[PDB]
Amino acid sequence: VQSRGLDVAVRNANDGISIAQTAEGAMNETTNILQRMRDLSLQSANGSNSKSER
Amino acid sequence: VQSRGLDVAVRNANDGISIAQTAEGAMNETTNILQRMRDLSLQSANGSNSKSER
Repeated sequence: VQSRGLDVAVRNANDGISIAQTAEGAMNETTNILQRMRDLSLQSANGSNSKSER
Repeated sequence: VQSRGLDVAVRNANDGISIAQTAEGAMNETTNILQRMRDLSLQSANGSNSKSER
């Protein structure tokens, strides 16, 4: 019983890794988008840009 | 009388071991079925599973 249990337990833990790894991957794109948004924001602050550019 | 009786007694005990042996064999499948139920249950507990899976 203990062994057969550890086997299903291993699979269950593997699913744990899958859910988390899927999320980390998505949050990678999230981080990238935010960084780009930051760049555009600093570009906007420059007094040179006119209202149309902002 | 004693000898003839002991023969009948031996037959009785053999048939007694028969009833017991049959029973033990059946309860063996019981243990196997219960063990699989445990595996399925621990598999359900894993948070990854969704209502459909459970």
